[PDB]
Amino acid sequence: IETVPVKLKPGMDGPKVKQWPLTEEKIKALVEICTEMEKEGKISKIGPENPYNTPVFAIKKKDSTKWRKLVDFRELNKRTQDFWHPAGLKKKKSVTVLDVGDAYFSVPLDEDFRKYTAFTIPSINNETPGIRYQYNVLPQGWKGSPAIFQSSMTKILEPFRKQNPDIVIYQYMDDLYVGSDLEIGQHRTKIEELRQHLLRWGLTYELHPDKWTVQPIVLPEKDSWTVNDIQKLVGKLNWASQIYPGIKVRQLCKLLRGTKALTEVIPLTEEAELELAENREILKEPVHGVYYDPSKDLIAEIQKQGQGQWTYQIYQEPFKNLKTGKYARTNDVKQLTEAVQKITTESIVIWGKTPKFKLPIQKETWETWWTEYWQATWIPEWEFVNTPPLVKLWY
Amino acid sequence: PIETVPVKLKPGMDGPKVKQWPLTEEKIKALVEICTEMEKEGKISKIGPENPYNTPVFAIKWRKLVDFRELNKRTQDFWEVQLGIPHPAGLKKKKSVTVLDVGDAYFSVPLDEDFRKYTAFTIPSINIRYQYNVLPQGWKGSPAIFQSSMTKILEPFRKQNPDIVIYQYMDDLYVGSDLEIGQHRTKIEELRQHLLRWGLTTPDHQKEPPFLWMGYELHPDKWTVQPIVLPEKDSWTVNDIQKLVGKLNWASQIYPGIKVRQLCKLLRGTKALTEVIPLTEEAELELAENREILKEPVHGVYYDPSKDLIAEIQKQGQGQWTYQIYQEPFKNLKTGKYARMRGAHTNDVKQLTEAVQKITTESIVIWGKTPKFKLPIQKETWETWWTEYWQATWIPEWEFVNTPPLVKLWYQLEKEPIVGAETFYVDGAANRETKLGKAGYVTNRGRQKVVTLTDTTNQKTELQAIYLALQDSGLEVNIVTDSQYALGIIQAQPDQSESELVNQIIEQLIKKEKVYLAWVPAH
Ligand SMILES: CC(C)c1nc(COC(N)=O)n(Cc2ccncc2)c1Sc1cc(Cl)cc(Cl)c1
Repeated sequence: IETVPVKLKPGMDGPKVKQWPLTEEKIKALVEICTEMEKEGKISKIGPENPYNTPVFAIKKKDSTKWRKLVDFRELNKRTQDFWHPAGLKKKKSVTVLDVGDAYFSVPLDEDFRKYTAFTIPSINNETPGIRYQYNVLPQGWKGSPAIFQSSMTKILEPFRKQNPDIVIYQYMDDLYVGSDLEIGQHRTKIEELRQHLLRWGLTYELHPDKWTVQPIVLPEKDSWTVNDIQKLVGKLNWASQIYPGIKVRQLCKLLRGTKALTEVIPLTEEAELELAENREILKEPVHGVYYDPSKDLIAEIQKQGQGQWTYQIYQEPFKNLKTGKYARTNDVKQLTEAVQKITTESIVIWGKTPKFKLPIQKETWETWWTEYWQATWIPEWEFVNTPPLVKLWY
Repeated sequence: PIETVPVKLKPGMDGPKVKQWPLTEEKIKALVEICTEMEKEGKISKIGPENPYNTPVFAIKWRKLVDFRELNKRTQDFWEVQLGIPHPAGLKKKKSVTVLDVGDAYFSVPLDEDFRKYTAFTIPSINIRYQYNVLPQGWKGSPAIFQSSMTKILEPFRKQNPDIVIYQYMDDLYVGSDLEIGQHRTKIEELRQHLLRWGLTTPDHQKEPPFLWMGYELHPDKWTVQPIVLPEKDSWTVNDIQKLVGKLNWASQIYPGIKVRQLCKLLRGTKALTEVIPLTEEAELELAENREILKEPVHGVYYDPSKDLIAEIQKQGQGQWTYQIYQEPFKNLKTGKYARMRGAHTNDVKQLTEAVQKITTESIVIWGKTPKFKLPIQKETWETWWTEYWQATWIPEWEFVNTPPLVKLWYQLEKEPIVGAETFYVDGAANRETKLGKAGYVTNRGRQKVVTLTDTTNQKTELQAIYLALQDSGLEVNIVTDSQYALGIIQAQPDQSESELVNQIIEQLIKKEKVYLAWVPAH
């Protein structure tokens, strides 16, 4: 076969990323998987003249006792020559996703480029050099594998959509998003068939988009208000006034006049009940003028709410959320990890991009356990925050 | 006997051309004699007017020396050799360990034919140009290629014999097994045999233990640290003191007793790197107490994959935590300390949790598994803070150990205002030139108080107001503040801070039975 010539953005060089430590277990699994992949020529041990390196991990997708090898090409992707999103699935009623990484394994990778896909199987306590490899084909998790297979990807999708643009399918890297606004049981059935429409070329639970929303901010409803109650209302409303400047709190603060006990009930005045109600009206809808902007980064913040409860916001301009939601019940970590996935998925669905996460956890903790419950095929960018969410009761 | 490995120069670099250092006759002749034997062995070869570059040569004393630094500045980069430390305590203890010599196997590896041209050197007229055909000595890419080549050779053997451990370091091969001397010996010979078949003749001087290795001393049943010594000086500059503190911190990792506070005070207000500083008496003591602590070398046993890994943590000083990793009571594999301070405001449980994390990562790196922890913290305690803390934490299976001091929650702020408790609306502000530090409060019951200050910020006055509130109230209080600074600080529920007011407040908060703190926007 002939290879598609790839290049690094003119002025770039390969990645030299550190490989986080793994348990013996993950090492053992990794080494099995690799020589077999070697046996098949996908990868072939490499030498020391190759200075590059990309992290690799070992995940075991549940409901099987079989390990899968995940490679972190995030960095590679950031530097592969700039290579050159169907709204409607975010609309469909039930969506499905499939893994088409395999397809790539049948495509020779450009000679001069394999060198950049070098990765290392680590050794416990570094008593062994470390098992080095490189890809000879199209690697899973690399932005360049979809872009190069594109030519043959659509060229294999026609026999289901040339004159069948009823249902919808989107492809994000190794991902296949099949959205069909059809019947529940009559869903699995239309995809289980695409599962057999690509297989003719080699590669041998649902999502509910339309049922999402950038949830509203809600003020409490009460028969009686206390000093504290009002102090909190004003607080939450103040915050909310940066998103919606029409919000007013003069009348309420009037109530906070004097120095009464925190637990004391303060009757609401007519001027105060009116303001609250106008405030309730402003908030009934998501702030105007908030649209997605491709030139911007999608950012997601998560806050732990206790009781296996985790709230999150996706936004590009702080306090201009494009979406909000909650994940719910196991431990903090497993939950935090499942949440990042759920969130990343919707993100890929709505905007076809993964967001940069701000994770409320110590870094070393995450790095050690995230692979424990990771089932996705991609890895989003993430950073770790150490500052308490002062807006954990407002957001 | 092994596929030469392709090599190239950095992006658009040229070979060396540094003129030849005209040497003397006694010198020229010696090299002439050395090149002759290496030539008749392959290692080098004459070249001629052809080749352009030139690396100068030297004849150390009668030993050939090629200054390659200027060709290593123009050669590609190689996959680093020392990937990882490693720690002596991860090493599995075998019954027998043999060490094999490689040595001359140095010139025993071929250099890429298209790179060679660049290894050209010149031998002056006795009264001769060459080039290497083998990993020259002094070439940036030779160690990497050597080890790698060596790895490839062993790969097979390591296969047909997994129960054997082989550590390749420099010019030696440390092979350990758990077989019986009869079997061990035989295997070795096979290895010797295999090694021969690739041109790695193994001499049939026997280096014995302790093996000196990267600051370590390896004995049969244990490992020790090479003695750590500090400089002997009458006059200490700022430079000296900084490097000293440097070494100390580093060494404090295994010598938890080490302190640097008094020696680092010495760095205060220092005008110059050469400025000499009289050592404080509290600094002299500390320097002496460290010299001593460092007289008793750190040591531990080797790894027994047959037993379990147990880690024990202890609350030493302030922010200081010691820990031991053992398999059998007090028979330490490794010991250390953890004392980082991740942020300005914190408390003991978060810190114990961080320490727990560190040891886990280290374990995973050293032994490939996490250990069983014995921690000085009740289940009740860690569980209350866990589900109360804003970050996601991962606790491992652990066993309690009532060995004081115990880690505990010194307090918890109420979640709802306290009914019937006096409500204090506190406040404070000042003068920017210099303080009109008037901090005080007013309560629903009419009690009121204002206190003036000196030399304090604007937020300090907010903190004061809360302190005043706290100190002047019953055991149960409600405090309303407009300070985000104060709120933030306190809401975190730290049990200690580098501040004195924050600290005073904390002890106050600890004394109380109930405390609800509320924030209201600053009008
Ligand atoms: C077979 C190899 C992997 C090995 N395993 C043990 C672990 O020790 C035991 N007991 O096997 N030892 C130490 C040793 C020292 C003296 N006598 C015997 C062994 C060694 S030798 C060694 C030598 C150096 Cl320079 C560096 C390292 Cl990391 C190890």
